[PDB]
Amino acid sequence: SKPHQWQADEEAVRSATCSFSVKYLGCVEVFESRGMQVCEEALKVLRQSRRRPVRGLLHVSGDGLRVVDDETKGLIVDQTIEKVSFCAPDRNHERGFSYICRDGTTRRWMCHGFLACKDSGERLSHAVGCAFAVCLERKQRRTRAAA
Amino acid sequence: AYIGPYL
Repeated sequence: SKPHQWQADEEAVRSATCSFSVKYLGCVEVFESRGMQVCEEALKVLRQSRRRPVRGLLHVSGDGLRVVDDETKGLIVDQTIEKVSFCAPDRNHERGFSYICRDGTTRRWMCHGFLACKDSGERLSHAVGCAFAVCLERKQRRTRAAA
Repeated sequence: AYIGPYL
């Protein structure tokens, strides 16, 4: 909400200690878990399937997204942000997003989906979008040529 | 986007 509270959360992730409400759909099986095109379709799968969405808050602290419901109070995606395959917002066409984890401790290429609670690309998009910032703040990511 | 959908 412009300079005020948004300035706080933007810094929270920097120090690893943020959070935002959301309805984390669930998890699905995939043959990639390392891209963006898989997230766009993965989310769709979370629906067609029986992956009922939770009603809690995503514990984002620039280290590992730990989504937890507000009913059962149980961790769903207990994975590290540095180890996980990272997130990739669908297409910001309706405030939709989706994570991804290369097996690790989730069996196999497990695709994830979570639609922002407030729904306004101003709670999870910029929140988790920075969550990784702390991971590769110096853009350690090796995707381009670099120099 | 930023880091995820790119880096």
